[PDB]
Amino acid sequence: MREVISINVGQAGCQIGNACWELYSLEHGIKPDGHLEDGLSKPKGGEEGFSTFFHETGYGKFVPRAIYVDLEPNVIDEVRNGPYKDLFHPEQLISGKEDAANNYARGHYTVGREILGDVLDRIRKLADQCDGLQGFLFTHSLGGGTGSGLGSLLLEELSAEYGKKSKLEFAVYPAPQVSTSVVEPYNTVLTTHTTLEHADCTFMVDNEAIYDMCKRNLDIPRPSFANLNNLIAQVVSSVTASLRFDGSLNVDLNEFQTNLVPYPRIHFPLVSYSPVLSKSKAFHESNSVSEITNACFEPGNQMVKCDPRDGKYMATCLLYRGDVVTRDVQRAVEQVKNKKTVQLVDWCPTGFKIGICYEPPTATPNSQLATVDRAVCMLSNTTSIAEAWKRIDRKFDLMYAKRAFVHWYVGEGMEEGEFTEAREDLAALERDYIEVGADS
Amino acid sequence: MREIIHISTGQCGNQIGAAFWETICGEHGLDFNGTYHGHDDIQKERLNVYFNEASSGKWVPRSINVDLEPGTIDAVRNSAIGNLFRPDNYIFGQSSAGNVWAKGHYTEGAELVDSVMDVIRREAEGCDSLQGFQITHSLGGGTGSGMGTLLISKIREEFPDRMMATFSVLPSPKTSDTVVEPYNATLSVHQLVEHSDETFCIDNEALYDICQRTLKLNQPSYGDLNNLVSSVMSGVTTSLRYPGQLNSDLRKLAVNLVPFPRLHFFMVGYAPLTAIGSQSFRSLTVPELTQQMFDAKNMMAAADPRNGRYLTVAAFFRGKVSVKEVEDEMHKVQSKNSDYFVEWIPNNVQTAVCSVAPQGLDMAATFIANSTSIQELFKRVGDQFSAMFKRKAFLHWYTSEGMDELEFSEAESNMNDLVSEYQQYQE
Amino acid sequence: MREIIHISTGQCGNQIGAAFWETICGEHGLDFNGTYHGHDDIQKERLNVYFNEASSGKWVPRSINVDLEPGTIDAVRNSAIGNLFRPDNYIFGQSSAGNVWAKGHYTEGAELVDSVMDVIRREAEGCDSLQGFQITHSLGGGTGSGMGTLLISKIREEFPDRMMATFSVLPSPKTSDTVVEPYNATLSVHQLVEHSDETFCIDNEALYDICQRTLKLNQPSYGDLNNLVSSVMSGVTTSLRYPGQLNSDLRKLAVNLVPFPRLHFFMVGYAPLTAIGSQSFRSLTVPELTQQMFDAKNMMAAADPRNGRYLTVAAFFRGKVSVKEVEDEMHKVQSKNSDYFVEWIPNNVQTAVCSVAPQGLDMAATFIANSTSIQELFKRVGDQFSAMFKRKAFLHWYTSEGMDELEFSEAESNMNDLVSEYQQYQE
Repeated sequence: MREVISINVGQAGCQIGNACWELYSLEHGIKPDGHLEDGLSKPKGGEEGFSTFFHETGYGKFVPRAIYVDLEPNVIDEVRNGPYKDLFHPEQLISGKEDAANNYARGHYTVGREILGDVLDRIRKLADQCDGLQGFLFTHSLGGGTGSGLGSLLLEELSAEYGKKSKLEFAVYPAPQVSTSVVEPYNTVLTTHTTLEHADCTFMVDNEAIYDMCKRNLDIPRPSFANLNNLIAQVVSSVTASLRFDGSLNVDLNEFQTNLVPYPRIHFPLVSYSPVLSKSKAFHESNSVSEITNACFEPGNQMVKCDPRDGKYMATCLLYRGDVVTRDVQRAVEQVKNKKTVQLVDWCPTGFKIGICYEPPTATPNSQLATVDRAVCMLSNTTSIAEAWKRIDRKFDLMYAKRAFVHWYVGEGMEEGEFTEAREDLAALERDYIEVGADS
Repeated sequence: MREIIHISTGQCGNQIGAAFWETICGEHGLDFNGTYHGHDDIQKERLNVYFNEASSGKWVPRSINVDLEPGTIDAVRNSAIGNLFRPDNYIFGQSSAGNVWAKGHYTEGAELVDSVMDVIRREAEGCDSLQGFQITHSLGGGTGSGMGTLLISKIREEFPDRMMATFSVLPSPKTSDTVVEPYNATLSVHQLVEHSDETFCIDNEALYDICQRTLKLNQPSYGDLNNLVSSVMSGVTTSLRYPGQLNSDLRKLAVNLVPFPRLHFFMVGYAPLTAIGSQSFRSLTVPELTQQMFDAKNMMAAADPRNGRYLTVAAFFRGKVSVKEVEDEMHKVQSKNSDYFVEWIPNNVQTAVCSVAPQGLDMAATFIANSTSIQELFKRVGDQFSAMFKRKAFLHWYTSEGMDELEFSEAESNMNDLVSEYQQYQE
Repeated sequence: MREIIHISTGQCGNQIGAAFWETICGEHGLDFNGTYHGHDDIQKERLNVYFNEASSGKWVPRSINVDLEPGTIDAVRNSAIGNLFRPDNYIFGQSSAGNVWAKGHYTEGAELVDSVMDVIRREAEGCDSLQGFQITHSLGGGTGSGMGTLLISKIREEFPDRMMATFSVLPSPKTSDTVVEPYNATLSVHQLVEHSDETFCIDNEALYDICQRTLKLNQPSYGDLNNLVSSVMSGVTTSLRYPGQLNSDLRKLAVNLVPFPRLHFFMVGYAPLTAIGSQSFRSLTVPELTQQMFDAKNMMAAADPRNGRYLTVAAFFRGKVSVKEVEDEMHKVQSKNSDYFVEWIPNNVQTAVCSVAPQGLDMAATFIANSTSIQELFKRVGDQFSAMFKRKAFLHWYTSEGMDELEFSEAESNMNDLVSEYQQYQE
């Protein structure tokens, strides 16, 4: 109950991982090659953590404990020819050599599970290497079939092997406006059932919203995927805020599923990060936490193309970094309640989890986010993505009228029954989304 | 799983393959005397796809060129870069296929093709990551249509898990070099549809039109047309051999672009279509390439796109491009061109990103799509048969070897079935 | 126990032995005037196998060449390197054996062979570590088949503990230089099977085929064929005269390759089979040599290997080679070629490693195996007898000296027994 293992699947997941370990090296003072250069704190390991994500080598080196699994060797080569070679163990970089699809056509079938044995053996050896195990971090793209298929397969495998560890999945969802490839909705929904049956906490991120805030908040005319990776890297690394730094009231990973999820039911909270400003707008804004919370409530900063204020209230967590005052945040949340926001349920009935962290918020030099003395990361399991899955499901109905793909899907061994079961599972999930707020 | 073996056959196929070879050796950089010019790493592991390491640091192609006339190889080894070709790659015989289908592969074309199959096998165990098979031939040509289909038959027989890529040149229904050119074309497509997974529609008259429109070419030369088609052929695989946001593979084309293996006909479009004298006056950007993509006079099918409708379209972009430009332009085209897209996908789009810039240019792309305009060409050819071939004039030259009217009736039924498939899927 | 005495007889045998001599003197290095050129030590103690130290630091061969025509030695002492041959080595008479078997050794061939046996004895006490006996002759030739078998008889009589190696050239069943060439061949093998421990199948037509396939030789010359067979002959003993992972000896061939002394017929294969103009385009590696080994057009039996099956195969590798490459390729061939191996060994393999590289090449090997394809040649020769010799035409030339039909019937029974042995051991 000490270490967290992170696995990235797909090119997008690998880029996100690269960005996030670059940050981790940045705040914790590890040079882009490690050992050291030099150690900083007190507390960064020792005392623990680290080790929480970086293995503490006996020689004094710091080694990230991650497994790069992919069937496209280009990403592994790009990782290995850069400064990342000194951070990842050679045996942890599982480079694939078979390319027949990208990738869900064969990824979620017999083609992938003769390699999964080696992956499970390696992760078991890594778990035996460390003392204890707390949870897993997942970073895969639901657009790319590699991420969907391989990540889902690992999900059922590691839910079977332990079944007692927290499962955090940062899945990149396809843009609801347009899809880069047609098969992405299949790659998402044919694994949504496995996610429902084999996940504990899933985080939804949309590239369209990140691009929107880059165009608007960052004033960037041509946003890049690297900027998105860096932004979601801060989002991930602020969660994950009190687990590596001292705080007055630290937040535990189990606490999330104790308070946000009181049922064997919906466990898919939203995330938001704020303030979001450029280096040129830092000379005019010194706002308090109330406006930061208001920015979090904005649809554009929710990483979902929907209105979070049109939904119904659900238990939420507020995490604070830097210089914050409890009276100020209590006043802010009381004002938010006074403004008659999303309809409060009668089961909590009003629960605002407040997290305070001493460390100042940090920003990436590769990104245009200005360093701020206080930041808010808000987690809420709001039912406002229900219309998002409804739009995806309408797309599903219209492209399932002809079924458009069942030729290959049946030819490899599947049949329309699985698609119908996924359809009715999604319908049941939407109905539960409506009912959980309709009961109150 | 990247290596590609380039098979060349036919009179036009040899020229197309040769021009593709010079375009490849110029785009990655390799002098003909065996001098390394890659810069720096990505141009070294990716040349294993087409070349194999010989002794003393020499790179030689893995490509079997076959033709019944041996005069083309003389204009290859002594001409521009073909000196890397090992002498064993020259499989040639005597003297011709007769420019017909009855003698192309039915009786005399099945003799040396056993040795061709043997050398394909030996290259197969000589290869480690065999990915796909590239063939360039002529639909109406006697040699290309003759043993090309039978080579496809063997490559399916020995490789049931490997897809096949065909780039036959479709003769125009208005130009008749010989009276039996459409006859050979249809006798070839009789088995092409039953043995191929995807194909491209190439018309020389469309190339002439685009040369006289944008290039303003004064001398009709097949070399420039070969250069254009070879640039397109390189562009469709730059995504595989150069990583981007979304790498694309031929199997990905089969999964996404192809609706089902029966329907695999594609029209090809290329951009930018600019000539000398206009390079200092245009801004080469993603939107301009897009209006050049959907322009009705830029594809080489060549048919009318705005009188029918598309079933699915794809974009294969190359060079330093931001993710926002391409998606924003795709929103624009889906908003303004929504009528001609099918109402069941409903977003006909497949995107691929390439890192390196095209040779001789800054930004470029290729266009692959499915429309209902190919059935018009099919019915034109069928009407040509129903008009000319009802007199049974010069038809004995094929029935002398044992041809029956059942095969021709079955081919007519096949083209009827293709039209019906093109109407399912209504125009 | 290394010294080898090379016996030469017959018209073709003299040329083969001479060419073997130039190949030997070039592979270890020795000029014809008596100049030391070994580098440095291993090339000095190993030349005692073929040469003996004369006065003033001179090395002379220990080889008895015998032939009834004295014109071949004139084209040896005055031609390329044969000047080291001591004058006593020239045992020649007058004038010919008649190109037949009745006069080869039955009546007139038994006169000077007593002196030959005496000089063999005197060389025997002149030798200290006599190991084996190499003989080169022609199966259908009058001289080689004539006194070759009788020399084998004496060498068995006087050396009951020394094995015998024979490399007779088997005439093809389709080429008939003379009407009685197969007749002499069978009259020789009548005692060859009863007096030899191992033999190699050599066919000149296979050499012509491999020359016209890979060498593209324009002039039919016996010198190049002699060079090839002499390189093979040197390669089969490089393992003995140069240490490796597993040194191989002729007795080791008898123990492992030979299933029993009755069956001792082997087909020979050599690699690499490359010519000038392809040296700068291939990678000479163990796997390529392996596909050249099991290739159906590379052995010189010459028969069809994939229509029958092997009983046991062997590999004799030369040059700087790692242990992993050869064993990995052997796993590959045993996995893909498992059907044609016998199901009772079950791993038909014998490996030998040589240190020094072959002359004129980098890496090379020899192929020795047992298959069921030699019984086809035997039945072809038997059918030729049963067709031509039932007329008793020109048959009196042999019965005039006291030949009986019992010997021919016994030879037919012997070839029937050989076929039955080749079917035990089913095809």
